Formats: sequence, C-alpha cells, structure tokens
Amino acid sequence: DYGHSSPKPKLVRPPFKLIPN
Amino acid sequence: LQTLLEVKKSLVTNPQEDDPLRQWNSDNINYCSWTGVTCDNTGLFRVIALNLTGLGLTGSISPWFGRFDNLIHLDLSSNNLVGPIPTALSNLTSLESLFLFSNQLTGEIPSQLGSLVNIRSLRIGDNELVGDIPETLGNLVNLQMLALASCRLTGPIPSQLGRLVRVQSLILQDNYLEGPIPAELGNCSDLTVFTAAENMLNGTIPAELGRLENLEILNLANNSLTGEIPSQLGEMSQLQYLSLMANQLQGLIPKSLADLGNLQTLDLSANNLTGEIPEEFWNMSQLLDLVLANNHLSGSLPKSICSNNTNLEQLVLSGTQLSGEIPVELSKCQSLKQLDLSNNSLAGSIPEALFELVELTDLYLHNNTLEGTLSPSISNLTNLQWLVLYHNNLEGKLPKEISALRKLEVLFLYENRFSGEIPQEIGNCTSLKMIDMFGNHFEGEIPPSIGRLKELNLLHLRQNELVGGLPASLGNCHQLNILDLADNQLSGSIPSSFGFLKGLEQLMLYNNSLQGNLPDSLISLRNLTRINLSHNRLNGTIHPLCGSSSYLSFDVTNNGFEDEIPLELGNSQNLDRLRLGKNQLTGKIPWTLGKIRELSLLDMSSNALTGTIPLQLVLCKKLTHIDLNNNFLSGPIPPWLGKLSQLGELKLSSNQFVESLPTELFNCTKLLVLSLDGNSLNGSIPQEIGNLGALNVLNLDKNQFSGSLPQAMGKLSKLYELRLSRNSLTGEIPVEIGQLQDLQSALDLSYNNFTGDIPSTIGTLSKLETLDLSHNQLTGEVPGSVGDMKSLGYLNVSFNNLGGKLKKQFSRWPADSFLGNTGLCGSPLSRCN
Ligand SMILES: *[C@@H]1O[C@H](CO)[C@@H](O[C@@H]2O[C@H](CO)[C@@H](O)[C@H](O)[C@H]2NC(C)=O)[C@H](O)[C@H]1NC(C)=O
Ligand SMILES: *[C@@H]1O[C@H](CO)[C@@H](O[C@@H]2O[C@H](CO)[C@@H](O)[C@H](O)[C@H]2NC(C)=O)[C@H](O)[C@H]1NC(C)=O
Ligand SMILES: *[C@@H]1O[C@H](CO)[C@@H](O[C@@H]2O[C@H](CO)[C@@H](O)[C@H](O)[C@H]2NC(C)=O)[C@H](O)[C@H]1NC(C)=O
Ligand SMILES: *[C@@H]1O[C@H](CO)[C@@H](O)[C@H](O)[C@H]1NC(C)=O
Ligand SMILES: *[C@@H]1O[C@H](CO)[C@@H](O)[C@H](O)[C@H]1NC(C)=O
Ligand SMILES: *[C@@H]1O[C@H](CO)[C@@H](O)[C@H](O)[C@H]1NC(C)=O
Ligand SMILES: *[C@@H]1O[C@H](CO)[C@@H](O)[C@H](O)[C@H]1NC(C)=O
Ligand SMILES: *[C@@H]1O[C@H](CO)[C@@H](O)[C@H](O)[C@H]1NC(C)=O
Ligand SMILES: *[C@@H]1O[C@H](CO)[C@@H](O)[C@H](O)[C@H]1NC(C)=O
Ligand SMILES: *[C@@H]1O[C@H](CO)[C@@H](O)[C@H](O)[C@H]1NC(C)=O
Ligand SMILES: *[C@@H]1O[C@H](CO)[C@@H](O)[C@H](O)[C@H]1NC(C)=O
Ligand SMILES: *[C@@H]1O[C@H](CO)[C@@H](O)[C@H](O)[C@H]1NC(C)=O
Ligand SMILES: *[C@@H]1O[C@H](CO)[C@@H](O)[C@H](O)[C@H]1NC(C)=O
Ligand SMILES: *[C@@H]1O[C@H](CO)[C@@H](O)[C@H](O)[C@H]1NC(C)=O
Ligand SMILES: *[C@@H]1O[C@H](CO)[C@@H](O)[C@H](O)[C@H]1NC(C)=O
Repeated sequence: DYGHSSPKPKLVRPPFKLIPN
Repeated sequence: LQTLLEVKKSLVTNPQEDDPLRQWNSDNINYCSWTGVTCDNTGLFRVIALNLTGLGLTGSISPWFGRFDNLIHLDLSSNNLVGPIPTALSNLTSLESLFLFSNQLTGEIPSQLGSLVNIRSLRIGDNELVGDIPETLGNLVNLQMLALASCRLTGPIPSQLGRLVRVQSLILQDNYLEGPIPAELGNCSDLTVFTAAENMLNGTIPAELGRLENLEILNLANNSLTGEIPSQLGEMSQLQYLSLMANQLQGLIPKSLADLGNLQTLDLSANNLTGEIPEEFWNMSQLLDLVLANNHLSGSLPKSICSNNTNLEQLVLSGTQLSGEIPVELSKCQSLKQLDLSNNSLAGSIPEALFELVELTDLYLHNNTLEGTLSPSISNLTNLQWLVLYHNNLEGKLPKEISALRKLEVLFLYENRFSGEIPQEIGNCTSLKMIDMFGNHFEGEIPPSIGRLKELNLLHLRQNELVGGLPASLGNCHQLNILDLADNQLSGSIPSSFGFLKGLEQLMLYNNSLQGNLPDSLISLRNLTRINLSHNRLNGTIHPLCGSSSYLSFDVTNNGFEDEIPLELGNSQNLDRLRLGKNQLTGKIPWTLGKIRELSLLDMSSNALTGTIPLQLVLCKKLTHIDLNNNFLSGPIPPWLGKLSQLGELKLSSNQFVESLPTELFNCTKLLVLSLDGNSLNGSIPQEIGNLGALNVLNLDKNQFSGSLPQAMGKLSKLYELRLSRNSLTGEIPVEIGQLQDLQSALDLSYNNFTGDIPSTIGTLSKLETLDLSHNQLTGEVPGSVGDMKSLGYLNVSFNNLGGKLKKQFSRWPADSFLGNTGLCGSPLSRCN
C-alpha cells in the first residue's frame, strides 16, 4: 500500500542504556 | 452494443454467484440505473463514466473495456483485482481519467497507452507491475497527473518524458528505477510536485532542474545519488519541501538554498555533505524543519543563529561533528518544538536562555561533552515530552522543578554525574513511560511517588548510591517491562506488591543488600525473561520465580536460598544461562534441565546438592560450561559427558565422586579446564587424556588416583597448569613431560609415591613459576637445570630420598626447599661430612 509523498521529518528515538542482562 | 459489454466483464471481474454488481442482470435492462455506472447526460444514452472503487472486487480486467468509445472516466481503484492491464484500452481514445490504483495488478505497462493523447490523469500504482516505464508516455501532452508509485517497476526514468509539458504531479516513489535522472524534465514546466524517493537513481542531480519555476515539492530521499547539490536549485523559488536524505551526496551545502523564501522543510541528513552550515540559513524566516544530521559537516553554531528563524519548529543537527558551546542566541528561535544537537562534540554548560524555548516538546543534548548543572528553569518547558541528556558530564542535584512537567514521557539522564536525592515529587510527571538514570551518583531513597506513574514501562536506576527499601508503591506501575535497580545499596525485603507487575520481562536487583524470603506473589510474574538477584542476602525458596517459562537467563548467585531446586526451571526451553551458585540449595540436580535445549552455561557450585548428574542433561548439547564445585554429589563421572562436544570447562571439584575416569570424557576435544580435585576418584589415569589438545588447566588433586603417569600427557601442548598432588601415583616421571612448554602457574606432583630420578628435561620448562615434588620417594641427585630455571619462583623437593652435593645452581634457594632428604648436602644445607 501507498506511502506518503512528502512526509514531515521525524526524530530518531534514542535508546536507554542497557547491556548487563 | 454497450449493454452487452457492461454485463460481459461483470463475468470477468466477478467469477462468482455473489455480485457486488448485483444490479447488472438482463432483468433490469436500463443499465444507466445500475450501481457504479453513469450514462451521458444528453439523452443519447451510452456510458461516460464507471466508478467501482471500494467494492472489494477480486477478478480481472478485460479487453472488452476498450469497446467504450465514449468512456471519459474509468475508476477501478482500491479493489483486489488481479492480472495484466489490457493493451486493448488502446482503443478508448476519449478517456480522460484512468484509475487502476491500489489493486494487485501484474505485467508491464502497455506501450500502446501512448495513443491516449487526450488523457488528463493516469493512476495505476500500488500494484505489482513489473516492467520498465514505456517511453511512449511522453506523448500524453494533456496529462496533468502521473502516479506510478509503490509497484515493482524498473529501468531509467524515460528522458523522452520531458515532453509532458503540462503535468502538475509526477509520482514515481517506491519502485526499483535506476540510472541518472534526466536533464529533460526541466521542460516539464508546470511541474509542482515531483517525487522519485525510495528508488535506485545512481546519477548526479541535474542542474537543469532549476528550470522548474513552479515546483513546490521535491523528494528524492532514500536513493543513491552522488555528486554535489546544484546551487541552481536555489532558483526553484516556489519550493516549500526539499528532501535528499539518505543518499550519497558530497560537497559543501549550497548557500543559495536560503534564496528559497517559501521553503518550509529542508532535509539533507544521511549524506556525505561537508563544510559548515551556511549562515544564510539562519536568516530563513519561513523555514519550519532544518535537518542535516549524520553528515561529515564541520564547525560550530555561530552566534548569528536564529537571527531571523521566526517560524522554525524543528532543528536537527545530531551526528554532524559540531563543536563549541550552545549559543545563547538559539533562544531567539522561540517557536521551536524539537531541538536535536546529540552525538556531537559540544561543550560548556546548558545556557539558561534555552529554557526560554517554551514551545519545546523534545530536547536532545545526549552524547556530547556538556558540563554544568540542570537548571530548575526546566519547568518552563511545560510542553516537554522527551528530555534526553545521557552520556554528558552534567553534575549536581536534579531540580525539584522537574515535577512541573506533567506531559513528560521520557527522562534519559544516564551516564552523567548527577547527585543527591531523586525528587520526592517525581510522581507528578504522570505521563512518564521511561526513566533511565544509570551511572549517576544519586543518593537516598527511591521516591514512593513513583507508584503514581501508571504509564511507566521502564525504570532503570542501576549503578547509583541509593539506600533504604524497595517502595511497595512500585507494585502499582503495572505496565513495567524492565525494572533494574541493580548495583545500589538497597535493603529490606522485596514487597509482595511486586506480584502485581504481571507484564514484567526483566528484573535486575543484583549487587544490593536485599534480605528475607521472596514473597509468594512473585509466582504471578509468568512473563519473566531475565532475572538477576545475585549478590544479595535473600533466603527462603526460589520456587516463586519459576512461575514463568520463557526464561533466557536466570541468576541468583551468592544468596541464602534454601530447599530444593525447582523442576519447573525446565519450563524455559530457551534458558541460555542458569546460575544458582553460592546458595544453600538441597536435593538432586533436576532432570528437567534436559528440556532446556538452549542451555549453555550451568553453575550450581557451593550449594548442598546431593545425588548424581542426571542422564537427561546429555540433551543439553549446547553446554560449554558446567560448574558443580562444592556440593555433595556422588557416584561415577558419567560417561555421557563426552557427548557434550562443546564442553569447554568442567568443574566437579570438592564433591564425593567415587570411581575411575571414563574414556568417553576425552571426546570433549574443546575442553580447556578439567578440574576434578577434592573428590574420591580412584584408579589410573587413561592414555586417551592426550586427546584434549586444547586443554589449559588439569587439576586432579586430593583424589585417590593410582598407577603410573601416561606418556600421552606430553600431548597437551597448551596446558599451563598441572596439579596431581595428594594422590597415590606410583611410576617414575616421564621424559615426555618436557614437551609441556606452556606450563606456567604450577606443576604440582607433591604427596604422591613417585620413584626414580627427577628428569633433567624439567629444566626445559621455560615459563614454569612453581614446581613442587615434595613428599614422594624420588632418588638420585637433582639435575641442576632445575635450579637454574629461568622463570621459577618456588621450589620444594622436601621429603624425598635424594642425596649428594647439590649442584651449585641451587644457591639462594632456601634450605626449606630440600628438607627431609637425609643424605643430601650442599650450598643451602650442611657441609658434606
Ligand atoms: C546517536 O547515536 C546512536 C549511536 O550511534 C544512535 O543510536 C541507535 O539508535 C537506533 C534507533 O533508536 C537503535 O536501533 C540503535 O540500537 C542505537 N544504537 C546503535 C549502536 O545503533 C542514534 O541513532 C544517534 N542519533 C540520536 C538522535 O540518538
Ligand atoms: C548506474 O547504473 C547503471 C545501470 O545499472 C550502470 O550502467 C552499466 O554500466 C556498465 C559499465 O560500467 C555497462 O556494462 C552496463 O551495460 C550498464 N547497464 C547496466 C544495466 O548494468 C552504471 O554503471 C551505474 N553507475 C554508477 C556510477 O553506479
Ligand atoms: C556518540 O556519537 C558518535 C558519533 O555519532 C558515535 O561514534 C560513531 O557512531 C556512528 C553511528 O552514528 C558509527 O557508525 C561510528 O562507527 C562511530 N564511530 C566513529 C569514529 O564515527 C558514538 O557511537 C556515540 N556514542 C554513544 C555512547 O552514543
Ligand atoms: C469515484 O467515487 C469516489 C467515492 O466513492 C470518489 O472519491 C472518486 O473521485 C470518484 N471518481 C473517480 C474518477 O475517482
Ligand atoms: C527542452 O529542453 C532543452 C534542453 O537542452 C532546451 O534546450 C529546450 O529549450 C527545451 N524546449 C523548449 C521548447 O524550450
Ligand atoms: C526513507 O527511509 C526511511 C527508513 O527506511 C523511511 O521510514 C522513510 O519513510 C523513507 N522516506 C522518506 C521520505 O523519509
Ligand atoms: C526575515 O525574513 C523575512 C523574509 O520574508 C522578512 O520579511 C523579514 O523582514 C526578515 N527580518 C529580518 C530581521 O531580517
Ligand atoms: C523561567 O521561568 C521563571 C519563572 O519561574 C523565570 O524567572 C525565568 O527567567 C524563566 N526562564 C529563563 C530562561 O530565564
Ligand atoms: C505535585 O503534586 C502535589 C499533589 O497533587 C501538589 O500538591 C503539588 O503542588 C504538585 N506540584 C508541584 C510542583 O509540586
Ligand atoms: C505476556 O507477553 C505476551 C507476549 O508478549 C502478551 O501477549 C501478554 O499480554 C503478556 N502478559 C502480560 C500479563 O503482560
Ligand atoms: C558486585 O558486582 C561485582 C561485579 O564484578 C562483584 O565482583 C562483586 O562481588 C559484587 N558485590 C560487591 C559488594 O561489589
Ligand atoms: C531469613 O532472613 C530473615 C531476615 O530477618 C531471618 O529472620 C530468618 O531467620 C532467615 N532465615 C534463614 C533460614 O536464614
Ligand atoms: C575403586 O577402584 C576399584 C578398582 O580400581 C573398583 O573395583 C572399586 O569399585 C572402586 N570403588 C570402591 C568404593 O572401591
Ligand atoms: C606412599 O607414601 C606414603 C606417605 O605417607 C607412605 O606412607 C607409603 O608407604 C608410600 N607407599 C609406597 C608404596 O611407597
Ligand atoms: C617445603 O615443604 C615443607 C613441607 O613439606 C615445608 O615445611 C617447607 O617450609 C617448604 N619450604 C618452602 C621454601 O616453602
């Protein structure tokens, strides 16, 4: 299905820190 | 003629009993009354327009459509139709609208469509059409709209498509078209929106596109165009939108683009652009979105910034290698909703003026070098939803004013130097979904107010200095996926209200001072994925944690957990790592671990487990590490351990294992540590142990082994520690031992029954730091190479039956190294009488 023809630029969403597990 | 044709394709567009076109039967014979059809308004009958969209049709399009020489609008859009587009629509020269979009159509676009020169709008996209775009499309000079997007079309944009002088919208995005963009489209001069995004254009952007005075939209994002951006595109003065993101563009950003007075969004992120941000951009009043992230730009924010940016809503300059401090001048962009300066090399403090930006919803300052304090002025940004400051060197207390931010959703402060209490009013930020403060120096209690945060799905306070209890109020944060309070100074019990976190997947509480029983309510946590309670003072049974299946890693090392290991741990087929070491667990190892196909590391050391190793663990073919030290395990070393081809470390020491070593075990060619000391293993040592060519550590101490020592042990070229002490070995030490050149940490043969000479070849052990042969029955003189040993630090040969004058290499070894040998005299001992 069809995509927007000129979308408004959206921010990246940055991560929470984790590596312990 | 035409009322035959109308009922004709209802046969091909609906091969079924059920007709959305039920009205199309010869029984109601005036076809103009029918659903979806429109006949001429002039009384000559005949069909001018057909509108069938949203009907849900699943059939095919047929060549009988072409028979209508009076059709002007054909709309079959937004169904589920199948098959090719008939080239027979060649014949409908009267057509002015052709809408086939959002079906499932196949094939190439018919060459013969070029003969429909009286067509005005053509929309055939959102299909699975597969061919190259036919060059005949340039014939359609009357065309105002052309949409070929979201299909599977290939090849270059036809350059003899510049003949379409009057097209207003040209839509080609989401295909596989390739090659250069033609200069010839400069001649399409009423063009106003042009998108070829999400394709494979591999040329450079032609400068001839400045020609298009009326172009308002340009979108070539997500392509692979190269070269420099033509400064001629500044001439496109009606432009409002430009995006060239996600290409391979090079060069300095052109300074002309400030000449586009009507420009509302400029996006050139994710290219190889360089140079500084032209200061002309700061005079662009009408701009809303400037995003230039992830370009190898250079320089720093000049104090010219926001000089005339009155309308600007979103400024994104992350990953642009910017330097310097944040300008106080940036608070002139009073309209700004989203500021992103992250992933740069910015320094200094956060300017107090930046909390003049009262319309901000998102503030991104993370992964810079910023120092200073977080101002209590943060309350003024009352609309803020994401505040992201991690990986800076901010310090000080955290403002109690942070509690005025009732719309705040994400609070990322991790990897700073913040200090002091978390604000007791933090629960006022009811919207919060994620809080991460890891790595700071926060102190005092965790706010009970946090239990107000119903939306909270992540809470991460790890590596701080927090003290006091876990607040029962947190049991009210029902949407928590990850709760991580590890590496703190927390005390008291886990509250039974945590049983209310029914959706929690990760629970990390390790390295604290938590105490007492787990509450029975934790059985309700059946979605748990990773738990780590290690290094606490919890007691009672671990049964309440096995209400979940689907564990991946389960760690409780170093606690005071009692009773039997739950067989229910077998429920987690995907459990990679199981650690129950250093507890007070009892009973046998559970057989059901054989269900854990994915088990790789098993640790149950320093408990009070009894019985034997269950046969069923042979099912855990992925096991690389077994650690069962310091339990009360019994019976033989089970030969099925040889089926664990991946086993790298097997630790079975300080148990009560009781018989001979199985030959099977040496099929574990990947073993690097095999320590079986402190058991009661008996019998000889097998020749096939040399099969362990990768072995680094062998420790058979404090067993009761027998017999002579195999010549094959010289095969373990990578072994750096060898311990066989406090056994009853009987032979003479083999000359083959000198081949163990990598021995370093110890060669311990003490408290056995070895006889004969010490082999001269031991002095060949270049890197060995400690050699102990005490308490044997060895004979003769010590070969002197043994005293010269380059790396040797400890030597003891006491309580043997050696003799003679010690070769003069043995000076400044102590007398204690040669004790108990009657008949031995020399440099460190008494003179030879
Ligand atoms: C800043 O840099 C980081 C790391 O280079 C980027 O973080 C990635 O973000 C995406 C989207 O959230 C995640 O899928 C990745 O896991 C993150 N880490 C990595 C190593 O890729 C981030 O995109 C950059 N930009 C911003 C605004 O944070
Ligand atoms: C841009 O794409 C076209 C098409 O893929 C490439 O043109 C090919 O060039 C090679 C020689 O390098 C010829 O042998 C082929 O016949 C051409 N056509 C095809 C379809 O492969 C062109 O090389 C690409 N340019 C860049 C810079 O990547
Ligand atoms: C901080 O930002 C820098 C620069 O954005 C990151 O370093 C590079 O990140 C990119 C992803 O944007 C990688 O492709 C590079 O390999 C990284 N190194 C270099 C030398 O460019 C860094 O990862 C970020 N760190 C954190 C903690 O987010
Ligand atoms: C067909 O009908 C829909 C509404 O059902 C309308 O939006 C559309 O413009 C009509 N005509 C054409 C040619 O699409
Ligand atoms: C069409 O484009 C070419 C490109 O070189 C240009 O020379 C020509 O003037 C254009 N056509 C007209 C009628 O101007
Ligand atoms: C570009 O690529 C991203 C990621 O694939 C996508 O989300 C976006 O919609 C694409 N198009 C534009 C115009 O950003
Ligand atoms: C900002 O730019 C706009 C462009 O239309 C202009 O009207 C306005 O006078 C400019 N203001 C300043 C201070 O440059
Ligand atoms: C924020 O609001 C306070 C009022 O409580 C005001 O004193 C302050 O000046 C405002 N912001 C800045 C950046 O000064
Ligand atoms: C926070 O919530 C409490 C309880 O409703 C209220 O008394 C207080 O005024 C609120 N705002 C601040 C800034 O503390
Ligand atoms: C557990 O996880 C599954 C899959 O992610 C989800 O459908 C289910 O609702 C979750 N249960 C709870 C109580 O959160
Ligand atoms: C904390 O975790 C570290 C991780 O290396 C561990 O060595 C230590 O024993 C734990 N306990 C304390 C009190 O540091
Ligand atoms: C478990 O810890 C609690 C903490 O107060 C203590 O009272 C109890 O005696 C402990 N039980 C065992 C078996 O260690
Ligand atoms: C000890 O070894 C002998 C043979 O070496 C074997 O017959 C015996 O069963 C083993 N165990 C005990 C308890 O004697
Ligand atoms: C082995 O060494 C021990 C040392 O305590 C000794 O008592 C025992 O007699 C020795 N056995 C033989 C066969 O020499
Ligand atoms: C060597 O071992 C004996 C006991 O076997 C001990 O008395 C002596 O001190 C040891 N010498 C050194 C230097 O450690």
